[PDB]
Parts: sequence; structure tokens; C-alpha cells
Amino acid sequence: KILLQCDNLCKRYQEGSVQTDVLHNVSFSVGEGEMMAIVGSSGSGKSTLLHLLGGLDTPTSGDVIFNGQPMSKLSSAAKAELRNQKLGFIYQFHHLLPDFTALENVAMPLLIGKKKPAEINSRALEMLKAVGLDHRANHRPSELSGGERQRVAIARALVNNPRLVLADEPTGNLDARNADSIFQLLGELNRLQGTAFLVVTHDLQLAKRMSRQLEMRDGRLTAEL
Amino acid sequence: KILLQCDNLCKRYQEGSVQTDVLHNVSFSVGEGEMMAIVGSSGSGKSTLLHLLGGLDTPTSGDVIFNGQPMSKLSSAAKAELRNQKLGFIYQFHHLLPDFTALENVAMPLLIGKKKPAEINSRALEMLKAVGLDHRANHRPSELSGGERQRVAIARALVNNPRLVLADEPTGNLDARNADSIFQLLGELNRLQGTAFLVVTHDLQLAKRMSRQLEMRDGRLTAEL
Amino acid sequence: YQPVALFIGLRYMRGRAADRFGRFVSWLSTIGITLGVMALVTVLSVMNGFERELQNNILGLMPQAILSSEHGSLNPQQLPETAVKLDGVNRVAPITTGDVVLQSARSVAVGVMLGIDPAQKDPLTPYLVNVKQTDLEPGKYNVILGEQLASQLGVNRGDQIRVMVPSASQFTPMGRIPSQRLFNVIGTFAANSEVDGYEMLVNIEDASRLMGNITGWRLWLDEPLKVDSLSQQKLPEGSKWQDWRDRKGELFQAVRMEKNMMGLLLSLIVAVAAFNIITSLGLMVMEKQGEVAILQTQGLTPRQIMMVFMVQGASAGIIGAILGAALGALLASQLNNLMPIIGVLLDGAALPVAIEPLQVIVIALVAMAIALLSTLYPSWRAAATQPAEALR
Amino acid sequence: CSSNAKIDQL
Amino acid sequence: PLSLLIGLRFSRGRRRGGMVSLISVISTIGIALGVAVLIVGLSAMNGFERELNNRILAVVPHGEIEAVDQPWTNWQEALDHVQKVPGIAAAAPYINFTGLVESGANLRAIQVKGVNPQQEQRLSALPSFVQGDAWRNFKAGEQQIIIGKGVADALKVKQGDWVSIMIPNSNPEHKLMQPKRVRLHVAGILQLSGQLDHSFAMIPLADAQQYLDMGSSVSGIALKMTDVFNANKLVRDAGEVTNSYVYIKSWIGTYGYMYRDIQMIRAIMYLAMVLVIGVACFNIVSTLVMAVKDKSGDIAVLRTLGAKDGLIRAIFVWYGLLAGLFGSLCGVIIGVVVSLQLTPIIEWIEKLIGHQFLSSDIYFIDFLPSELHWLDVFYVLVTALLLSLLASWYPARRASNIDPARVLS
Ligand SMILES: *C[C@@H](COC(=O)CCCCCCCCCCCCCCC)OC(=O)CCCCCCCCCCCCCCC
Ligand SMILES: *C(=O)CCCCCCCCCCCCCCC
Repeated sequence: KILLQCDNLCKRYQEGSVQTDVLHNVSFSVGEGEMMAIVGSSGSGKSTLLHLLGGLDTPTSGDVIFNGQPMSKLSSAAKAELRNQKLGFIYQFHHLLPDFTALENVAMPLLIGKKKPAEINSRALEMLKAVGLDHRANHRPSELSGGERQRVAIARALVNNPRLVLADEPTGNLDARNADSIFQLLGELNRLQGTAFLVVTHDLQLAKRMSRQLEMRDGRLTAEL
Repeated sequence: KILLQCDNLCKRYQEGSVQTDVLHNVSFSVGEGEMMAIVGSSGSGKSTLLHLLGGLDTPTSGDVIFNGQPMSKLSSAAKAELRNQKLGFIYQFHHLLPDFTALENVAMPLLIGKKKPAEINSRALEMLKAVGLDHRANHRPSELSGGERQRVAIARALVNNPRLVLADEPTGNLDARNADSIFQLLGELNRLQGTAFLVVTHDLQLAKRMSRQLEMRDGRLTAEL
Repeated sequence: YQPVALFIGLRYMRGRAADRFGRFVSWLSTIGITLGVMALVTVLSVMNGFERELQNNILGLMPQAILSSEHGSLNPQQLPETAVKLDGVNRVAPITTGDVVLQSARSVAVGVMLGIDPAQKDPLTPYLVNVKQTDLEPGKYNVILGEQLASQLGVNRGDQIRVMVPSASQFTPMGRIPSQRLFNVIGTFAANSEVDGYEMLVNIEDASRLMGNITGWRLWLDEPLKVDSLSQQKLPEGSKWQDWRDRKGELFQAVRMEKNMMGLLLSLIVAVAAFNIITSLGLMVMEKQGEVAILQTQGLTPRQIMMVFMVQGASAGIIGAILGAALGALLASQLNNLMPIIGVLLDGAALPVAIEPLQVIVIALVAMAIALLSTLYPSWRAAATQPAEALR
Repeated sequence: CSSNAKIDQL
Repeated sequence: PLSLLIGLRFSRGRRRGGMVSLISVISTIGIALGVAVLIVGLSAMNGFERELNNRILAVVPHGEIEAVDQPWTNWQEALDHVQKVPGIAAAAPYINFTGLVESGANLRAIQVKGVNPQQEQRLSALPSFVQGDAWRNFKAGEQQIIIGKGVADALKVKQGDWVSIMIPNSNPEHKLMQPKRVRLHVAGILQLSGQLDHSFAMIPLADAQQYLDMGSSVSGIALKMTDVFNANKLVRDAGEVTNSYVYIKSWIGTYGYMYRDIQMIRAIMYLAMVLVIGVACFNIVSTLVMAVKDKSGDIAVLRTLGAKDGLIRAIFVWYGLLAGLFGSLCGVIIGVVVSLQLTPIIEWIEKLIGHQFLSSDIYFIDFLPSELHWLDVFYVLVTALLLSLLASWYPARRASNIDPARVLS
């Protein structure tokens, strides 16, 4: 009963012609349906932690055991379709495609994996009804407000039944009154199909809403500090 | 007696159906060796004000007289000699040339003024010696860290004895411990050579090290509005 | 470090990418002008070889220009060989011309009379097939027919023909009768050309035309490509300039019109390559908008910042025209020297080449001109814009 | 065009 | 029915910037400068081959069987042997006369031949280019003559004028007695393409026997063949039935050099336009590598959404083809309005410079034709797209190796 097993994933980064160990001896266990939170300073390495568990960076020391399959043994094309229906990525820098509309942006994982054309406009427009942006589906995100376009990327990866969503500051560029609207929606997916997600922010206010409370400061922790 | 006498700088750039003013009735006074500071909200006109004292734009209402010479009567070629050894510009968006190294980047104002080659290999490296980047002279700024390459542009314009060091957010994207060490180096040029400078920022806590702590709220400054 | 303040900030803008493909993208403007010159000098070199061999078999066997008088014949005692010192003339020989018509026992033919002096050197003397030049004696009226002329007339050696002059005819009051005498043949010469079918060698002293004098003087030129250029010089009085443009004025003029059509079609390679400079430098300014405002704040006039982007559009034209002319002249000279590399053509005529040194200099200055005028528009957009109102 | 030889065959 | 490899990248090309609106204009002009001139370039090459079969090949006989300096007293039985050859259509005798014309104090080279006017319309298209109203007045016994268009400019005579030509005497002994001049009246002139206007004349066969003072004897035998690409084998076997050996010739040694010069342009102009489109496809490389570094944030988004290597590589392949297809199809629209209307175009330039080109003295024709073929339009379309696909394949491989974790995602 384990989703992701992380042990001794020391990531080295070239900082001034020297592979410095920004992370070392990290141990993080992900459970099925567990509510966890990751807090830390801006520079400890909590932003690049999602790239090691996702598959964007190379595990030069150790291996991430996701569902009993190590990603180090997989090839480059073998890690492509794994990150489509099993993992998700939510950022805070508003990484949305400005060429497409709001309806075709959330249907982008449904088009890569060669799904059915009848399933395209059947699992993408219903996600905008849960957030409350179905009336602005045929609009451009460049002419919207600050907090309206940020809610599009929250339900972007939640279209093909994910298992582990790697969030990174979801309450970044929207108001506090709309910040709890995406948090009450995330509590329903554990009662619908039983998925888990970890939230990586900096402040201590929204991190206490999860069940498991643990910090992450330079990869050094024993119980709590 | 005076360095720059600003008197009714009303400017209207592009915005609206009719052009609206972002600065109006600005009566500023710059003295030789005095310390000033400008604070305000990002978008009120605190960043667009600095283009008028240096001479980059046409004010079209009022006259800017720097050291007894109005810039409206001088041509574009005459302002190039004025903006070489009398004023300096420091920004925050990391506008450095990536094709050159760190040693040849600070020697760029020393080459347009048609100086001797003896001043190129002497006055350039002594500025990275004071800021602490002499061992990173023959390096590329594209492979540096976040706070290392930001200190190159601070000592870039201080190579040909400036008089009015116009600074636009010097504490932009570097460490706070490194933020005031270059301010102590800025605070020593008054007793060796003698120069004036103003620090434009958006916080009052980093502007308390100056003498005349002023502000800029939509171009309406009387004392502390 | 350079003492010039303009060329110092451009040596690192061409090799900023140390990649196997990133360096090839920035050097795409050099290959477009290099391949455009070497596809122009090499193709025009074999077109000049066709014009070189055409003059050696047609213009090298006929008199180019004759200095005749305007009142008919020319007295040799009034105009000697010492007062004909003109430009381009290296040898003066007496000669006569005129339209004549043949009359044999089988058929007639066409030709022009070509009276030469046997006491002087003639270029047709190696082409004489067992015929001596001393047989052309005055009073014997000996005619040396050509190879293709005597082949269709059926006149062998030791025969008798009749030459009539319809142009120089005696205007008798009783009617119109042409002057004609009896002429015998002595041999047949061959030169493997086209002028042998209408040119024969007769004596210079003849009474078939009017008046014992000559009509003009034969002159040789060093370059017969510029006969119209020296047609407006100072000529002596009592003379009329008569060149080869009256008969062959449409044959060698047809070769010059073909060079203006092939050379202009091959000039479209550097015309599109000149358009590549506008797109390679037009996109380079918009991705380096932050570096323009830095030089304006450090101190630089907008007149000198226009010259900065002019070097990037002129460095590909200078080194592209020299390397294109070096490889263009090497391909034309070594075309059929070692082995055929362009293909085995089914001609078998030993295709020559002619590389003119003056033609390389005028071609390379064209590629350095259209590459410079197309650079002024991307260079003006980087200077006419505002330094601070654009992005920062 | 301009490339002529005028060679016959009997 | 859009697929996954092309995607929906039509909206990616609608970018907004500074002077980028002018870069898209020159990118479709320079790539269409070598395509629109190649369609009209091969149109005039097909027009030169079309006019050769109607004004050059249809006016001269293919095979010529002459006599080696001997009068043929048994030429009647030789016409039956050449007619039954499997590959010879018709046959007609002809007599060559090498005479000149002397009328008006001039000198012109004319080649008059004696052909039967009743049998001249069965082997060549000779009386179909006469400026007169008819040609049936060429009977026997009234001394007819018909000249070309290039003879009347020097003689300044029209229809109904008596001219005097030079006719040689067929004396049995090699001697000269007097020249023969017979007064003949012309009954109209004929026009041809560019060569046989000043050196072509015809007389009837019954009016040619009285000039040589003979009976029924000809000199040469003309013929006409179906296939014209092989004119060297049909003449050799056709002359082995009359006598031992005669002088054989064809139209290859005197008029067959025009096919070598026409096909040489197609092996040069098509080879020269490879380098024209080859440097025009560098404009696609300069706008594809530039479109990678500024839009590198959107490439890292699709890698986090679970895209394979073949999907992120095929985006920039079809993106570079959009700038090439708009320029290649822009040359087809120009290529059909210049080729189909070339005759008002070439005549418009010749009346403003002062002097006209393509004179009818030593060239093929005086005008410039254009026969547009639809097979050459498909050949130039795939050639411009094959060079654009090779130019956009190498920046597509560089964009597939972008690290998504290096950029701030
Ligand atoms: C008689 C003809 C052809 O004459 C020749 O003999 C041509 C010369 C043969 C060239 C052989 C070259 C062999 C070596 C090649 C090496 C290539 C190297 C390349 C780099 C590696 O005379 C002619 O030339 C015919 C000219 C016909 C021109 C027709 C096209 C004109 C089109 C109009 C001009 C363009 C208008 C554009 C308007 C925008
Ligand atoms: C020798 O074979 C005689 C050839 C006579 C025709 C020569 C034509 C030369 C010019 C050809 C132009 C082709 C393109 C026309 C459209 C631009």
C-alpha cells in the first residue's frame, strides 16, 4: 500500500561550475488518498521537488519508485504517457497557452493520449461547471482579469482521472474569496474516486488544512521543526 | 550651486483616446552630494520619471536644466556626451549584454568616450575588486546564480566619475545581505570623489538610509503624501 | 579590445552559440551570397568561351573595320600608312571590298571580293591547302576559292570562272551593263569555319571596279568587343568609318543579348539572398531590444547606433563575394581538367572556358551593393524608435 | 541559339 | 478531420510584435520569386517546341536521297520502292537549282527548288503559309514564281511585278557562253518563322524541265516519315534499293541542333532554381529558430502534460510548412496570369525601351510563345515543398531536446 516511495534522492545542481547538493537524504512517502502538505523557504528546493517526482529531472542518486515501477529504468518515451493520466502539474506562474481558448486548454491532455472524439466535449466542459467558468469557455485568457484566468489551470489536469497532483502555490494570482472555491472542490475527488495530492506553498495558513503536517527545509527533518 | 532644476514636468505618453498625464507639476531639486529617495506604488510613474532627467524623451511642457544646460536646446548627439560621464542608469530587470564577459561589460562606457587603452585595463577591474567579483571577471553572466550577476550592473556605470547616479530598484533580484553592502560602497563615493544619487523603490524600510526621504504618489509630492 | 568604438561590440554577436547547429543558423547569410556568385561567374565563363571561339573563326578571318573614303575610292598617295595612327590599331594593310556574284558552268554562288597583297603576311596562309601566296600575280587574275564554296559549285583546280560586280557597275548612257572579266582558279583552301563559303582571295590590283588605287585600309583591333565605343574618335578628313556591323551586325550582337538574359536570371540568387539579410536582422533587433536601451543610457548617439547593424549586413557580403569568386573561378578552370564532375555530355566538341579578369570585379561589386542597400531599413528601425518608450 | 557547328554527313 | 501531428498551429502564426508584420511579407515574396518565374520559364520552352512542328519541321522534308552528279533516267521505278517502305508516308521528286536574283541593283542568296504543286500538299505544310488568297493558279506553261517574305524587302516588289533571276546553263561541255535571264512575274509571297524567308523559292516541276533542256529526269527524291526522333536509320535503308551508293542526308545535321539547345535550357534553368529556392528556404530557418527561444515556455507546458517526442517534433515541421505553402501557392496565381497572357506583356516592353529583342534574322521566331502545361505545375509544387521540408527538419530536431526543467515552468 504505497503510491510513491522516495528515499535518498540527492539532487545535484551546477551552481558556479560545481555540482552542489541542494537536496540530500530526502524521504517522502505518498499514500493513496492521503492529504499532505510541503512548506519551506523560497530557495530550499521545494519548487524543483516536483520535477524529480514527476520525471523532468534526472535521478542521478537514487530512484523514484512510483507504483512499484522505477522511473530510472524507463526510457524517454516510456515516461511520456505515464505523466498524462497518472500525474498532474499545477503551477503559479500562469503557464497557459494564449493561442487557444479556455475550452480547448483543458482538453489538451485529452488530445495527446488519442482519446475518442466523443469524449473530448464530455469531460472538459463539466470541469468548468464545477469551478464556475463554463460561461467564459469561449474567451481568450489574455483579456480576462487576474483571478479569473488563474482558475482555468487548476482544473486543467483534472480531466483524465489523475492519481497524484503536484500542486505549486495554487492561491497565487487570485483573491482569497475564490481561493477556497478550488479547495472545497479538491475534497470531493477523494470521495469520488480516491485520489491524493500534495500542496507546496510558502506560508503556514493554507498548509494546515491537510491531514499530514510536515515541513521541508533543505531536506533535513526528523519529526518536526 | 545646483545640479538639476526640475520645474513643472507634465508628460503624457500614449494612453487613452486623449493622452493623459502620469506626471504633473513636478518641482524637483537635486543638489551636489545630497541623498534623496523616491517611494511609491509600482505604476504611478515612479519608473517612467527617470527617463526625463537623463534626457531619453521629449518633455514638451517645461525645461530640464542639468548643470546649467537645458536638454531641449541640445541635439541627440549632444546628449550622448552628457549621458556618458555625468549620469548613470541602474535597472532591476537584468539588462546586461550576454555576448560579453563580466570584465568587458563594465568597460563599455569607457570605450564609446574614446579613452586611452591604459584606462581600460585599470579602471574596469577595480570596480569588481570593490564589489567582490574580481575572480569572476572572465566568466559568462548566463551561467551565474541569481544574486551574483545582479551585482555586475551596480558597478557598471560607476567607471567614469558620475555625478547623478539614477537608480531604479537596485535591490531587485539579489540577496538582502548583499543589498546594503553595495549601498555602503555607494555611501563612500561622497567622501572620495563626491556624487549624488537617488534610490527609487516601493518600500520605506529600504529607503531610510537617505537624507531627504521623499515620495511619488501619482506625481503629487509636497512633503510625505 | 579594439580602438574602434563601433566594431568592438559586434565581434561577439556572430559566435554567441557554441553549438553544431546554432553557429550554422547565423552564417546562413554568407552561404546565400557565396552560392549566388559561384553560380554566376562559372556559368558566364563558358558563355565568354563561346564568344571567344566565335570571333577566332569569323572575325579573325575577315577584315573588321575598313577606312574608306566618302567619295568612292581612296588614293594611297594622299593618305599614306603614316597618317593613320588611330586608337586600337596595330597593323595597317591595303584591301578592297565589294559585292560580287559567281558565274560557273554548273551554278552560281554568292560572295564578297577580298583583294589582298601577296607581299605581306596574312592569317589565311596556314589555312592554304597546297596553295602558295606568290601565285597571286597582277595581270593573271588568279582566284583562290574556299572549301565550302567550291564544293557546291563543282569547280576543281585548273578551271575557269566568271566574276561579275553588280555594285561597281559602269553607268553607261545606253543602258545598264555590269563589268566582268575572265578569271581562273588555282586551288582550294580550308579553314573549318563559315566564312569560307563567301570569301575568295584575289589580287589587289584589279580593274573590275571603278578607277590603279584601293578602296580602304584593313586594320586589326586588340579587343573587337568595343567597336562602337571607338566609333566617335578623331578621324582624318576625306574618310568614312565602315565597320563589320553592316553585314555581321546581328550575329555577334545576338550573343550580347543572351548574356543579359542568362546573367539576369542567375542574378535572382543574390536577390533573394539580399532579402534574407532583412529577415535575419529584422528579427535580431526585436529579440535584442534590451541591449539597445543600454547603449543609449551609457551614452551613444542614434546616428552611430544605425551603423552597428550595418556591419552585420555587410560582413556577409564582403566575405561572401570573395569566397564566391574564388570558388567560381576554380570551378570554371578545373571543369574538364582532371575528371568530368558535372556529367558526361553527349557533345564531344572539347568545351572551352574563358575567365575574364575584369568581369570578376564588376560582378563582386554588385553583390556588395544590393546587400548594403537592403540593410538600411533594419538599421533605421533600431535607431528611429525610442529607447525608453519601447519596452523599458 | 549561339552554339552552332555546321557539320554535315554524307 | 484534423490529425494530431499538424495540430491546431494555424493560430500560432498570428503573432504580434514590432516590425514582424514586414518579415512575413518578404518571406512569401522571395520564396515566390523563383517559383513564379519557373512556371513562365518552362512555358516558353514548351512554346518553342510547339512552333517547331508547325513552322520548322512541317516545311522541310526529313529524308533526302539525291544523285551523285548523274541524271536519273530511271527515276520512275525508284518512287515505287521508297513508297512501300514500312515507315515512309509519302514521296515526291524535287530538283535543286542554285540561282540568284538580280533586280533592283541588289544581291540576295535565294534557293529555288522545283516541286510539283499538285503533290506538295501531301508531304509538307508548304502552301498553308501563303499570304495570298489562293495557290491553285500554279499551272504549267505561264512561268510562275513564288518567293518568301525576306526577299521582297530588298527587291521592293509586290504581287504582279516582273523580276529577273539568274538561271545557269546545263551545258554538256565545261565552258561559259552567256548568262541566261528569264523574266518571271511573282504571284504572291509567303511567310515563315525566322529563317526560310530570304532563302526560299518554288517553281513547278513541269516548268523546271525546260530550263535544263532535258526530258523526264529529276535530281533528288524527298519523303516524309511518321517518327522524327530517329531520322538516321530510315534514310540509310531507303537508299539501298536504287543503286550502290548515293549522298544521304537528313534534317538532323542542318536543323536538328534546335532540339539540343531547347533541352539544354531545361537542364540549366531547373538546376539554377534549386539554388534560388535553396536560399529562399533559409528564410524559413531564420523564422523557425527565432520562434523557438521566445515561445520556449509553451514547449515546457506540453512536456508536463505528457507529450511524446514525436508530437513535439512534428509541431515545428508543419509550422514551417505554413510559411512555405502560402508562398508556393502565391507563385501559381502569378504563373497562370503571365504565361496565358504573355503576348501583351512582351510586346509592351519592346515599345517603351526603343529597340525590340528576339529579331527574326538568325533566331527561331520573332514573337514569344507560352504553352502552359499542367504537368509542370505539379512538378514545381513538390520541388518547392521538398526543399522546405528539408530546411525545417533540422530546427525541429533542436526543439525536441529542450529541457523543460531548465526554463522556469
Ligand atoms: C544559347 C542559350 C544557352 O547558352 C548557353 O550555352 C548557356 C551556358 C551553359 C552553362 C553550362 C554551365 C556548366 C557548369 C555549371 C556550374 C554550376 C555551378 C553552380 C554552383 C555549384 O542562351 C541562354 O543563355 C538562354 C537564356 C534564356 C534566359 C531565360 C530566362 C529569362 C527570365 C527573365 C529574367 C528574370 C526576370 C525576373 C523578373 C522578376
Ligand atoms: C538556337 O537554338 C535559337 C534559339 C532561338 C530562341 C532563343 C530564345 C532566348 C530567350 C528565351 C527566353 C525564355 C523565357 C521567356 C519568358 C521570360
